[PDB]
Amino acid sequence: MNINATLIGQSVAFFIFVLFCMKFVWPPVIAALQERQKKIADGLDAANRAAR
Amino acid sequence: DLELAHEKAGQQLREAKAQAAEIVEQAKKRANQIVDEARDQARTEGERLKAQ
Repeated sequence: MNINATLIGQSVAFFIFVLFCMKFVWPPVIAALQERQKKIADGLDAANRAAR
Repeated sequence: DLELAHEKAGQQLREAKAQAAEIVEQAKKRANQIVDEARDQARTEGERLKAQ
């Protein structure tokens, strides 16, 4: 079955969830992800400085 | 590990600077002995030339 209805409704609803994720969800998770990498990088570098 | 490395590094450098000063003091004892022996030798040599 195919009847054209609710096309504009779903189109607008998608942008709302995309911009919400972009502002609220995405930045804090990447910051927390980078901190572990930075802490481990500092730890491995500090171990090399100790030998040096 | 970094703190332990700095403690061991600093402690052994104390030993090296203490040992370096001790080496130089023994050289000063030797230096004083060789000029003392020369000053007494010169005293006996001048006595020999005057008797001659």
